[PDB]
This record gives sequence, C-alpha cells and structure tokens, in this order.
Amino acid sequence: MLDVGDISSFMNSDSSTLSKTIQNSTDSGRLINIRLERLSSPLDDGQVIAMDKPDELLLTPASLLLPAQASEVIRFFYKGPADEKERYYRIVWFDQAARIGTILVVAPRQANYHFQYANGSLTNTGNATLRILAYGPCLKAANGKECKENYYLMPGKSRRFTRVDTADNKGRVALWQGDKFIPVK
Repeated sequence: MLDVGDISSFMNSDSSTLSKTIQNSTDSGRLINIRLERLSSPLDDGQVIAMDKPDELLLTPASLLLPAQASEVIRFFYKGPADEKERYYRIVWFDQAARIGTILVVAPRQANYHFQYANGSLTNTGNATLRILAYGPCLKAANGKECKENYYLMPGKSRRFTRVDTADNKGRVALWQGDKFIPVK
C-alpha cells in the first residue's frame, strides 16, 4: 500500500493548518488524487454530511505524481467556524502505481478539555476528543510480558481498558488534551 502517515490526524484548537508527509516506498512512481468529505462522526456508524462552505477544509496538492522512493508534503487548511463544535473529515486518497480513507479531526476552536477517571473507567466530560492510553502488565498473561492500549475517546463517551491491567499498581493511564500530555494514573 501507500504510506499516508497517521490514520487519524488532529488539528488542535490553537491551529488551523496541518501537514502530512506521504512516502512512496516502491520502485514505481504513483498518480495520487486526494479528496475531502465531512463526516457526522469518525465512527463506523457515521455518515458524510455537507461542509457549510466549500472552503471549510481545503488541501494542497490535490493531485500529484509521486515518483519512486520519494516523499511529499500535503497541507490542510480549516476555514470553518471558530466555535465549541468538533468537526470530522475523511481524507480520501486515490493511488495508481487503491482507494484509502483516513481521518482528520478539527478540535473545537473554543476547546473545553475535561475528563473523569473513576472505577477504572475514563470518561470524556469536555467538548473535544481525547487520545487515551494505558501501558503496563497484561491482564491475560496469554497476551505476553507487556501491554498497551490506545483509543480516541469522543465527548461524552467512556472507556475501560481491557488488555492492560490498570488495577495493578504498575498499570498506567494517561491521555492527550490536544498537545498537552496528561499523566492520569
């Protein structure tokens, strides 16, 4: 396949622009087209919805010839409202030596980051998605000597960790509020 970088990218509230590097690691050059769709949500039961205006989210370049064993920067620009709402977009990449879909999250310009860790459950009690993670011993020793989990936690949703043993005092929880890393436990 083609290397697009992160499968979900985050434009945090102090930022309206973002770059992704794409690498073509094969002998062939490639004809890439790139397209954007807003989404009701980033989840599987989400659906494409309309941008309020066609300059809400723009990228360059939308077409390029990427030669063999070479990389290029694609830039993304947000010009929609600066409000308390988080927005979700799909980046659709067409590849010719494959149609791959990745996620862009525009965190609310008016961010209110909050969370609760109670009874082993993380709950997002703010208005912007959190990137949550645990690391430490495994719950089922069938899974091995070290365990980690990584998830996106949308506003209002909860998550228990199911691989890492967070009840053991060597099990750790932390999360990202935009660009700030917060040691939860």
